[PDB]
Amino acid sequence: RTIGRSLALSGYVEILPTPFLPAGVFDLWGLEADDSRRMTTRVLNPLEADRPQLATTLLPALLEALVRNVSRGLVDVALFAIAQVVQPTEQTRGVGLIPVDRRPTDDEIAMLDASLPRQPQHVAAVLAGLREPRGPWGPGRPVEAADAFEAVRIIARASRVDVTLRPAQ
Amino acid sequence: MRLPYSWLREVVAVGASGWDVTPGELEQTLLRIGHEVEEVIPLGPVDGPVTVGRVADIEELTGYKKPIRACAVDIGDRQYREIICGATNFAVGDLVVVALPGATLPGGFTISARKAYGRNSDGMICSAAELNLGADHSGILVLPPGAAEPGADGAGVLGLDDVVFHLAITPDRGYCMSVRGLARELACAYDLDFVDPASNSRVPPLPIEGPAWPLTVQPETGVRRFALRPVIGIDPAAVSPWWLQRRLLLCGIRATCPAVDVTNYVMLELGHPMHAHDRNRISGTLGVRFARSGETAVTLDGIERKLDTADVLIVDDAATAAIGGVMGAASTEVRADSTDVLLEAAIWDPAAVSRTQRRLHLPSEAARRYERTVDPAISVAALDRCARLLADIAGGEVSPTLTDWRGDPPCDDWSPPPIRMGVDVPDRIAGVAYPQGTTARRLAQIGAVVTHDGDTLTVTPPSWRPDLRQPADLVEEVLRLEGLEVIPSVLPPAPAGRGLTAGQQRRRTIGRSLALSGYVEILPTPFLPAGVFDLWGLEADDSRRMTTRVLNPLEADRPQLATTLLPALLEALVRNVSRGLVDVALFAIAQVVQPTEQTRGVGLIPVDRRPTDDEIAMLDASLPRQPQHVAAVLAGLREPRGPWGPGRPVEAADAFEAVRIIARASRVDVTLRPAQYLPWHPGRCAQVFVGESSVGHAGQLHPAVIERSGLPKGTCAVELNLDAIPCSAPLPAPRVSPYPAVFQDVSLVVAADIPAQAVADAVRAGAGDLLEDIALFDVFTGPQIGEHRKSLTFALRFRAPDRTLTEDDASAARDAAVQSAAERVGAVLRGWKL
Amino acid sequence: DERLATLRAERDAAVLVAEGIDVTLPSTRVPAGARHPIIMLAEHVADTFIAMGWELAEGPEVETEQFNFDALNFPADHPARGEQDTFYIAPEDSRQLLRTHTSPVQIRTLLARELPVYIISIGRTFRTDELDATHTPIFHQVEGLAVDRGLSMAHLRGTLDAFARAEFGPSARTRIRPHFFPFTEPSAEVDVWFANKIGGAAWVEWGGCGMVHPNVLRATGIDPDLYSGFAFGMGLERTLQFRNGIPDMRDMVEGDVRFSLPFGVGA
Amino acid sequence: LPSTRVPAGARHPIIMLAEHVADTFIAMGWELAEGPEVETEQFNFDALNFPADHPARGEQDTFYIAPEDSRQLLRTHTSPVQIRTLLARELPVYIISIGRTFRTDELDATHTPIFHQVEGLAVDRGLSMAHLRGTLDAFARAEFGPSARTRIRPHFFPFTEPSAEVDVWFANKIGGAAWVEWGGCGMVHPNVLRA
Repeated sequence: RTIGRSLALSGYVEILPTPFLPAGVFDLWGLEADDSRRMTTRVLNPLEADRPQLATTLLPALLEALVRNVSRGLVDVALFAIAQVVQPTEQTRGVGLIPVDRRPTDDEIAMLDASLPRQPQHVAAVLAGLREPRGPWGPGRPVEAADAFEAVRIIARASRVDVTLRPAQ
Repeated sequence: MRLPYSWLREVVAVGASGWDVTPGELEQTLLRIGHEVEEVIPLGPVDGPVTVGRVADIEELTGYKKPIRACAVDIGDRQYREIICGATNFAVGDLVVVALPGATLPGGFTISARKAYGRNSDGMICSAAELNLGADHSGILVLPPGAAEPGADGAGVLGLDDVVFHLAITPDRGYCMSVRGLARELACAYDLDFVDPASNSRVPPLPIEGPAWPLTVQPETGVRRFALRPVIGIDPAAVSPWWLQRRLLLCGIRATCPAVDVTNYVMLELGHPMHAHDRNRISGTLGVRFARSGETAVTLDGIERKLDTADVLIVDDAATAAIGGVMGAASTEVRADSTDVLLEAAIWDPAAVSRTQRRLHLPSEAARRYERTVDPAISVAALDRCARLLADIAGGEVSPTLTDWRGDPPCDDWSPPPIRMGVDVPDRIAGVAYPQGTTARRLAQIGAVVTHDGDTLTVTPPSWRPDLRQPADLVEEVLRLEGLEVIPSVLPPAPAGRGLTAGQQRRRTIGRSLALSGYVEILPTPFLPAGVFDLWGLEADDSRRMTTRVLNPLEADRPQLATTLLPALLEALVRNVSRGLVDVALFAIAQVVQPTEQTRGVGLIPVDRRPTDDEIAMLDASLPRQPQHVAAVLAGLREPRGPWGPGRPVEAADAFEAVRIIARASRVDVTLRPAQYLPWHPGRCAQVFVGESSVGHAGQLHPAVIERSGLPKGTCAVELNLDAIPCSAPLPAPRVSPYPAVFQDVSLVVAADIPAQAVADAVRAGAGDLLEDIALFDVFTGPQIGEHRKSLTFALRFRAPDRTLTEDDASAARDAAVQSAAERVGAVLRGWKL
Repeated sequence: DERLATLRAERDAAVLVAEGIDVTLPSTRVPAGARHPIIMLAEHVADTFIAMGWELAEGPEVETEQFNFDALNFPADHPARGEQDTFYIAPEDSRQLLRTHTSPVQIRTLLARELPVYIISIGRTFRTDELDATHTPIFHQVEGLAVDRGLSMAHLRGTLDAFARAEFGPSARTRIRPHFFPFTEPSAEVDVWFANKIGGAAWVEWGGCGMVHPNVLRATGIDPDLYSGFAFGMGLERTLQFRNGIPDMRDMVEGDVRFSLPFGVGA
Repeated sequence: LPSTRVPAGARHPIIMLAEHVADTFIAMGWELAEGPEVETEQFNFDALNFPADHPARGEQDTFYIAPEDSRQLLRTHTSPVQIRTLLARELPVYIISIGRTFRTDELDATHTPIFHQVEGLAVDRGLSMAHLRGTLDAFARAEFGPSARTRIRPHFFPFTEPSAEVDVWFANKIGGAAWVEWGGCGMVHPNVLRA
């Protein structure tokens, strides 16, 4: 809740991300073939045959909504989302049926839990166009990478933790 | 109240002999049943040569600052040591207490033979402080003649294995302001038999053959008993035995002479204050009466009191003897030459004494007990106890005369009314099933008369317990004696709550919203600064000046309550600035106090019924208006310095943006209109309307207010009356058209005096639904458009709900909007673009 | 000197008008954003049940078939378990799916905690409906479950009516009409009396409910002869549509900034 | 590089403590009530069973509104808000009142004349001290940790009978878990109910 208030006040508009990735998004990003994000849990009956993989990252859905606002003339946008991703640890292994006339054992639960992919909560955000709009005060400030670092510091302040930023490729 | 464990133990021991307990245990039993032990002082320990000495010779040492004494002291076995001492409260022949070389005093002090002031000193003479026996007063401890021979072991004679419990008794428990009361409490806790130290077996009644002194009593004074007995022919040079001077000292009371000491002693033993009058200094009849307007008495301490017509007095034909229940007077005070004593044993009216003692600032040992009600049934027993003891010490005789006024008509039974309670009501309230008969045994232990009647107890409490008046009172007795620790921890079924209210949510959201934008909340003081409104230059009839005033502030110059929150906000701003925090933005959310008339108070409403709806509305209307306000100040920078650039100093626009933040948080729309209003700057002050109601102001502060107030240049401020911002709960349903949009930029020229929002509204009005968004870009002045005009460039975004807007369709809407601004604010088209 | 400071005054006072400013200028250089309206609906629902002593539970969206169906008393060949109604995780017969309701979270909760259990589970669920103005394949649902001694349908209605009053007004009530759910027995559908508008107070289908099925209790080691229970579930996009009058669900999910901003910040 | 061009502010810590207390009791089914700080003597004292000449009612312990004997004061506890609440609502009543109160203590490192207090009041059929301890222990656990408990020791308040003082077991630190005096409590006095 506090991450949501804190981002919203700073100008971000929450979207509800789709979990179904775009087609070939990672080929668009140029991710290496062994890039962990490519290891996706796949849906077996999507409503779009070209979009059957579940999101291992929230930027695809965020970027999709950003494209929509931009194509409708809303070029100065900052979106954010707070939702789980689906990162699987092996090939889809399913556990067989457990009798329903008794409750499952603590072990049968841990095995059921271990059979499902990792599903951590993520927060994510995108920005484009202006970050400060035009006005009598001056021409405005286009979005810059510094604004995405400041998004980090907003979430960190909201989470009451301290972060460090280190260069990275 | 201080008292020492030995005495407390002695009195419990009468009825449970061999009783004894560690101090730690006692402390814990006292807390467990209701008595706060502020402090436990075991009498500081001594080791080695600390013995009684007799002063045999004093030599006044001249030439120094103080008067100094080189004293020969008989220390036993015909051994005489010289000792240096600075005090003066002792003479040749007095038993003192000496710490000789090799001794160790409390606090880790070793005594050694030390040369001082020109002579050798083999130790020193002690004060009761230095022994950790009693309070430090000036000079050393002197023992009554015959307390001990020289050489006697100090630790034994002083009784330093004693411990002094220092208790903070609660006002409902006055009866525990004595060894009598606490003894009974301890006997109740430990299920011991109790001998009452005021019972006849322990104080046999003295004879009663005639009145001891003439006495008139005006009964509307509140006196419930007034007894006198005389003791004649007492040695005025007699002093009190060591045991009695000691227990006074441990209890906090300095001894003076047997007449006074005996009353203070019996006050501590039984809780009934006493006083001693020099009978030969009484002129004629003793009178109890109210004081008259402007009357005066000088009390024992020789200080003149200005009396009040509600102060009960004791007078005689000559003058005043006693401010009853508070302090005797000089006129009948016992003095050095007093041979014949008349002893006062009275019961005053609790509320009377409380009133009087608070007014005169005389919280005497007598007053504090009478405030909390003294057991009226024991006055003669305390008077008799106190008379025998005086004769016994100072060697007079106790006349068999006795006066004993007990009201008109006389009261012969001091027991309170009986209280009537179900046998298991204590069990309910505690949530515990106590073993059968518990409730009856405990009410018997405190001294009540318990009679059974099926499932319904009839309980007559005893005379020293005027606090036991309903079953709730009886419950607390049972529950505290069994222990509160035995009560379980059961969560109750609480019903479906509705949670927070809209206004409660709105204050939270205003707080989050401002805090995120950089504001730091303060807790505003409600007490205004001195003359703040004279600083602001508010007209004399300025409503803010009409302040509810506090009658006893902690700062005599700051007694008015805030009708506005800016004073406290500005005060905190000054504090941050004076500590080097020049770039600040503070805010507060708190009520103000705006009164509607002169302070009118409503009189008392009976508490045995609930007040009427009308009595509530009258009570509510009697109080000032107290609306919730939100307010904020800003100074210095608003954006700080960094690699991005030099920063942006606070400007009035930032205070308007504070308004828009609170409004967004409140989910209402506001309009800002120019206004002149102090303490704001006249050219930079906006009034805030929700719809057509004023909700407050915002802008930069007046430069002259800033200057007189020692505020930072450019300070901005904002105050809104939250009670004036209505509830809103929108259920929006936004029309989100996907069709493409047309972007056009139009420039309008208008008179400089026209507000930008007027031109925007006119453009919106003329353009209609197609206009999706309008936003002000530029504001340009120059000669070629006219010295008093200005050019507003607006950015317009048109979008249709069902079609791809043509670009003629758009310019239709543009032309329509331009025409509307022409008709409403006289705009002239400068030009347009895309 | 009678008039040295009287024009020295009006000198100073027209300096103050020389530095006047157009107080109506825009001041917002950090435009406000918006938490999404569904999340704020979920927020307001959550607080409504917290305020009644309930707690919220969360869980995975990709979820074992053990907990989505079998523990919730769906037969082994129930229609919902085909590739028509439910998203399934490859490969075929891997007993893994996108959950079609948040009830498994309540099973997980009944396994983990001591009874009594009063739990809300509010989260994203998944059915295979095509996205049109009144259906979304990715929707957010609010489900309750209360298990305790002596619970009855009357308590179900009590909670339902309390819930309705907080989300709709003190004028709001619920009615229940028998229906069928594998999770519950008896089972009803909950219509709500939305007085405040709709253009004219009428009943509206809100969600479903029922007493929790004995078999759900055995599948979680709870004696049905000692404890009973009730449950309910209302879909959030459904509730937003019909309360606010939002003709087109696509607006809720397409992430247009114009849909969200008018709802405000959500702070 | 630093990126924060809009420095973060702060809600005051007392308000956030009040916030966290409020939510703790909301989560248990309670509600919050508010009321005036300048308040009739009817509701501060007489309705709360303070005798007509009680020490607290002198210019020593309580701020009074001019002029003398105008039966108006700065409230010295939030209990009147609960009286007002008991007048206005139907029973049962489970109410928290959290607000600014006023006593005449000089401002030093352990006293403030303007302080913020949290008071509860629960009136219902069959309530007992055991329910008082239940609520107290729940309250303590939320503000201090699951390791926290309360103990009650008899005392005296005019508002309550019996009356106790509440110490809390603050395990999480203090440099070494020890009991600490937290507040007071008690069963509400019959006379407050008649009034």
